[PDB]
Amino acid sequence: RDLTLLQREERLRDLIEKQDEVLTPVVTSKDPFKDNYTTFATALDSTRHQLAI
Amino acid sequence: NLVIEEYQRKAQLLIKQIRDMRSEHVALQNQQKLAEKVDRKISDKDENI
Repeated sequence: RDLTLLQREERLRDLIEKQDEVLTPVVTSKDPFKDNYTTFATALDSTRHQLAI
Repeated sequence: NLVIEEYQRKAQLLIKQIRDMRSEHVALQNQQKLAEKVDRKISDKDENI
């Protein structure tokens, strides 16, 4: 039991650390990308509020 | 006959099973002493989940 449960929490921490390294950079880039991109989106949509004639 | 023979049948079965388990225990008790060197990050686990 205990040697099989240890081998499960072993592989759980391995599968976590292999994500944590890669999630942390993405999270540190989050909202300074979001708010630039939303400012860009609303400004870009204003170019389509304009029917051709 | 049935008492003298069946006492030998039931005993020889247990004389194997307890010798088999007496070696499997010793394999497990050495595999355990490989993991005891690695895991020092238990309290980290549920935070990092």
